[PDB]
Amino acid sequence: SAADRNVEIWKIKKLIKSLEAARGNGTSMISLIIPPKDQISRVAKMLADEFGTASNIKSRVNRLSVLGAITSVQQRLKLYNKVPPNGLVVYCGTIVTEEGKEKKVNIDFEPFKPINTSLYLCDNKFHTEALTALLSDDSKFGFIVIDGSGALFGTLQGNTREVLHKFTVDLPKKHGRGGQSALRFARLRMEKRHNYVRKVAETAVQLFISGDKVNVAGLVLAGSADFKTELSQSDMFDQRLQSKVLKLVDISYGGENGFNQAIELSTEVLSNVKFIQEKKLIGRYFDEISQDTGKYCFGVEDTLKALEMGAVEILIVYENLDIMRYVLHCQGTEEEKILYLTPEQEKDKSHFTDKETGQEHELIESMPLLEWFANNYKKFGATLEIVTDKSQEGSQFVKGFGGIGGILRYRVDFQGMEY
Amino acid sequence: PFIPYLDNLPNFNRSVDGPIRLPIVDKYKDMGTVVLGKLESGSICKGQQLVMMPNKHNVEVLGILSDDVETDTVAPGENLKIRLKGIEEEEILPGFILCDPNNLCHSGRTFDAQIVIIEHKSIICPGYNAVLHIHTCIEEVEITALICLVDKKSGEKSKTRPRFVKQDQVCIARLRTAGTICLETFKDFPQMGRFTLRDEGKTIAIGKVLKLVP
Amino acid sequence: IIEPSLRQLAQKYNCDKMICRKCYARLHPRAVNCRKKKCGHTNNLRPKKKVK
Amino acid sequence: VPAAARAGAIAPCEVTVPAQNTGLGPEKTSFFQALGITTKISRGTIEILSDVQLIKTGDKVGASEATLLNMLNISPFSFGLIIQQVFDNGSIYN
Amino acid sequence: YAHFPINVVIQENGSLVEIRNFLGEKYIRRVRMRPGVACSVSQAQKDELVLEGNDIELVSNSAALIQQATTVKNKDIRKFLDGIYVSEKGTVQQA
Amino acid sequence: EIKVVYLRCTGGEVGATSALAPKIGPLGLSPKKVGDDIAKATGDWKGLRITVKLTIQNRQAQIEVVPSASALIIKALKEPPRDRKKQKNIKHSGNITFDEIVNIARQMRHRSLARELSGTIKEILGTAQSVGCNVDGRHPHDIIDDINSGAVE
RNA sequence: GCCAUGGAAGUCGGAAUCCGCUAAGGAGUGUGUAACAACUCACCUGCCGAAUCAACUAGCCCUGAAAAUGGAUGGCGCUGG
Ligand SMILES: [Mg+2]
Ligand SMILES: [Zn+2]
Repeated sequence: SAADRNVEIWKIKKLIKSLEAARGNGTSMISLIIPPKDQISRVAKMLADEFGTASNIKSRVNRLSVLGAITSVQQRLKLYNKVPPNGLVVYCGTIVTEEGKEKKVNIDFEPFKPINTSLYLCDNKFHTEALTALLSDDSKFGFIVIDGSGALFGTLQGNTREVLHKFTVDLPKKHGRGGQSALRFARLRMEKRHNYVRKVAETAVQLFISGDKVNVAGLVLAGSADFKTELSQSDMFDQRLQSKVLKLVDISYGGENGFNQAIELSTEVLSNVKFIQEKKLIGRYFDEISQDTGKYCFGVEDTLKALEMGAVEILIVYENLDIMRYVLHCQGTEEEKILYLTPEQEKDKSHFTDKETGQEHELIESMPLLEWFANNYKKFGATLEIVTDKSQEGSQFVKGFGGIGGILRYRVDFQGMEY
Repeated sequence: PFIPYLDNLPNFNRSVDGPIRLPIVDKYKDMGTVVLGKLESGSICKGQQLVMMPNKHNVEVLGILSDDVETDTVAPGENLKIRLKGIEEEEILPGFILCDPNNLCHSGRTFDAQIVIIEHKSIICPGYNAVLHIHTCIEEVEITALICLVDKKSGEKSKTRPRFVKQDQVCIARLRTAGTICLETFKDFPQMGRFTLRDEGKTIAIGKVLKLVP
Repeated sequence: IIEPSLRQLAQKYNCDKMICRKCYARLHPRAVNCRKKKCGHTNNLRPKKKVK
Repeated sequence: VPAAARAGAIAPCEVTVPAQNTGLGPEKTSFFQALGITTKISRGTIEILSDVQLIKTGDKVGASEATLLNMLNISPFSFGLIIQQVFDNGSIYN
Repeated sequence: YAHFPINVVIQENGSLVEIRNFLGEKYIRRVRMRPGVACSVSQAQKDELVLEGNDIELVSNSAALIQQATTVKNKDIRKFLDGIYVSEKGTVQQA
Repeated sequence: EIKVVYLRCTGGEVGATSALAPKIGPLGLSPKKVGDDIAKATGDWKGLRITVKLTIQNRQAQIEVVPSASALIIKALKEPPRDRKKQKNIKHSGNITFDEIVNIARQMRHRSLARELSGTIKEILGTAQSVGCNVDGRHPHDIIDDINSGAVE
């Protein structure tokens, strides 16, 4: 399914960060990604001879890890019938962790989609970097920012915005020198401005060209007072590139905010991007907040209560978040219940106690909130919208409003409506 | 009429000797480097050592035309022409101001201000960017935290932290520029302090600069 | 721009109505059957959608 | 018991609206300034200058003229029980 | 009306009605009242027609004539709330 | 600013969910520390809910006990006190005495929130039926107990 | 209101559904509400004075009912037949 696919993209992102985080105290793990074409017999041959060699490495801890890891992966493939289709991930090792845990480890899996790596790595940590590279599939979009003040170059992923380079040039200004020069000032100044244009042009060729062929997918030129148009129409600007001029964008003051505005003018050009869909959705959500219609709902305290009652058209959530619900549980009455506690009251506080009875009150195995939405969103009837916290609106709503909220089915004025 | 009314009107702050300052408007090379700007504070006795701000370079001013006349001394509050013998030349900004080398002027990355929001118009959540306008100085800026709302008429500022603010509500807010930048106080210099909020074809807000974080 | 009384007045004559599911006709709000013969005095109505 | 003022029933006598503060923040002045009552912004908070009698003997109480009685919840004349005649063992008293 | 003001003028001592600048249209509506009807602009009111007469039928039909004459074609009427509308029906002298 | 407020509190037991900040919050005293102080001052009801009034000022709150009808009948019952959770299948088992109900009718008539004996026993027992009990029989029983077996002064 | 619950305080669920003034007032139809606010509902006084209201069923008529040379209750025509 498609919705389950997107759940795997975030789920895989979260799993990968862990596989990358685990560490050895002073030892090496074998990571072995086997590709789909090979035969098991051939793998057992290549490795059994590499095995008779690994038989005589000098170190004790490394040697035993290699030799024991080779026997383990063979036993894991003894579990695998054939090199399975579309890849084979394998991760054997001896990971130490906090609390002093000399832990042996074996993590074997058929991959979900085709995987290309033919990894072999006796190393301190595991590697699903292949998985995240496989997950992040969208082209990078460069941005050139020009101004009489100074330049700036920056790229643009699906959600993430990056900055590549920026610089200055001391182009002396219009007043320059009066009487004698003023009449021939605009001509000399246009030459000098064009020389600045040559330098900007050179940077765009450097960046956006790749062997007279663009490697990055899009290129958004940008400037004010017709800086970008000279860059577009200039002959230094490459013809194969004129074929692919995606857009030129005007800005004010000249810079990063203007870089952001030029992205806002782009919006319709980056329709495929979730960042653009987010910009448009959160643009409507702020239109709801501006208007009195009272569709908005906000905060986990109110939004989760609002979700429970229903009423929720769009539930805007950051894909990671890391906020939790403390499920309390009793012995006798069997009343499981969730509680949303602030940073002060959650960490150091005496509210998880029965007190009346005279006991300390526990909680039971929690669950992720986003995985819970994906599990039972059709039950509630709410449009889950996956946002990051990188973008100006997503990062903002993420920091202040818990990276969660929603457009409601109807009006609920909170200042009007006590309770 | 207008110019006769100026003749009958002497009501203007001369801007008199204080800690010497000179905000730099623009620059160019004509056998050196001339720059323009209104002396918001203090004096500058041409053959004398200045320092710029906030990047902080020592610098001697080669020549001046008080608007259109060669002079040695000058009091503040005047559109001055100032040609420098720059040791630092190409990483100077239009906007970095000269100050006294001893009586330095504050400048700072973090600062608080009472902003009166005219037209964002969207909600102004923590972390929006614009440009910060300080008469000659001008840097791109972001606001990290949003302290609180305040009324326009009879302004008694509230206790509890608000969750958001809509288009018009006035508020006290902290503004972080990208780089180092010339900021003054409303008490010390309002001429040095009153600043702008800026993005698209939309005026965001007026700003009221209060603090200078070092 | 315009007074809310005179607004609600135009709401009266244009927006506050009922529709026949069948012939998409326009009826008075406190109706029970349609008027048109082509639909057959249908009980099946709905209120006109209010503009936001 | 003084109940809410009705925006609609007939008036036996003149209904009155005394000069008294609203008890709110910045609100829409159009309800008071529509009719004809002097209302000033005494620093944010609105203050009433002059006293004017809106409704006369026998007049329909509008919602706008009703709103200030609904805010005060103070009837000029209370809903009640009116005496007709006394009757004592076959004896009428006017 | 919302934005464009409707310049109204009476011809033939309240028999005829010229209505100009409706939605900024160049067409102008020369509406004719019925016989035995007296159109009149009231005083002390900015936007107020007054139709007087004996026969209610002729009065009310002529009212609907002007009403349906000023009608918005091809547009969302729920939004564009323009045009003349009847407010208060009463008598010349009360009883 | 004085303000009275009704609260069907969990009792001596500290309730998880609170409805105190919406009514109390605008005035001034912190709502939860009062909720805990109210449950601590209460105590002997312990598990079951009590309608706690709160006369609130700008600085701080004031507590006043209002024993409910259903609550006073179940205390007449000897019940297990329980936590906020209040387990399922709590049908009350015992006998509400007719004299005890007359006493609770006197308690509600003392708060001055209902009728002369006929009405106040009924409101307290109609809520008792919500409790899930019997006054050695329901009102069909008490009609016969009333007839030729009256407990009236 | 208790039980549910987090809250059903008239308006998920689930337990409730007895009493008061009574002319009548549900632990509540909708808008609008987690429940109130604001608009609003069942129920009754004021006047009113004879027949009224609900659900079904079958009789006639109507809707449902579109095809190609110009067209057929046999035609003309027929509505106190
Ligand atoms: Mg159209
Ligand atoms: Zn129809």
